[PDB]
Amino acid sequence: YIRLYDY
Amino acid sequence: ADAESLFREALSNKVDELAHFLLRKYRAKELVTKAEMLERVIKNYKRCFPVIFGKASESLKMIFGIDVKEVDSNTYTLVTCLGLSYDGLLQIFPKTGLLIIVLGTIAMEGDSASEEEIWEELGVMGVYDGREHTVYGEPRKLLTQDWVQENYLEYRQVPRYEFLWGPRALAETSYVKVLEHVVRVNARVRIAYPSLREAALLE
Repeated sequence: YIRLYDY
Repeated sequence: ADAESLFREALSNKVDELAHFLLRKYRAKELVTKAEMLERVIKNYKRCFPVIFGKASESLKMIFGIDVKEVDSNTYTLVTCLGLSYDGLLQIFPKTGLLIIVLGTIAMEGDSASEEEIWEELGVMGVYDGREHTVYGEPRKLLTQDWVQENYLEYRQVPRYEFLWGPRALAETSYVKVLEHVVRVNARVRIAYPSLREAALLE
């Protein structure tokens, strides 16, 4: 999970 | 065992089979046409192209920082996001997207971001100091050693540790160009896998 761009 | 249950497993596998195909195309610096991907990847589920391509293009822009640019027709070429020069192939897995993730994390904590704040963003994505992530490699060594000599980052003491953009990072992109890539992707059209009834309706 990347919490920069939620993806 | 269920057919619609085995369907999304086939789509989810064609997403990861097209992505790993385009990476072979970016490493060779060739052009990709819609006819190639249909005939040599998704030969069976061709009419699903708007969704397997859309979910593979999106799985490149954000995982490896590779952009599928249509030359406009139906021809595409593979470049790096924000027009950088580094990918890490010295030709398997590009480390550009992780770089661009680290950059935008400092870009939001101001001029500099603490080493703590950086690891906490990297830990939520499954990348941990002292654990060789398969696609990215050793994080601590790649962050510190690799991106310091490449002049993409700076790593100095407290007056605790912290990261700042480097000379090569400021030369090839900007704080405003990264923070808008974050906004454009946070506001993307989210593709949803089709059901079997939906996928058959489109014929």
